[PDB]
Amino acid sequence: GPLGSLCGRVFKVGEPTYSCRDCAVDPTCVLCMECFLGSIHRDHRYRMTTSGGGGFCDCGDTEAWKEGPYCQKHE
Ligand SMILES: [Zn+2]
Ligand SMILES: [Zn+2]
Ligand SMILES: [Zn+2]
Repeated sequence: GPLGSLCGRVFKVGEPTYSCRDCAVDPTCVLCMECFLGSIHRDHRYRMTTSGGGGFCDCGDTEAWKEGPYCQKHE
């Protein structure tokens, strides 16, 4: 997987991405669905944006999230 990423996911065409409006630096900070659903951000105000192809999951990037950087799979 991409060097420097804990999750490793690169988004498929049509695959949902999740940015937490309450915690993300900006809308480019995203989680894949499995990371999002196992994260504290599932209860926050969020944005589901479908990837057009490409981009990558930011799970475990402690600079991307004001709180809750690791989902349960990546704890
Ligand atoms: Zn992920
Ligand atoms: Zn994760
Ligand atoms: Zn959040």
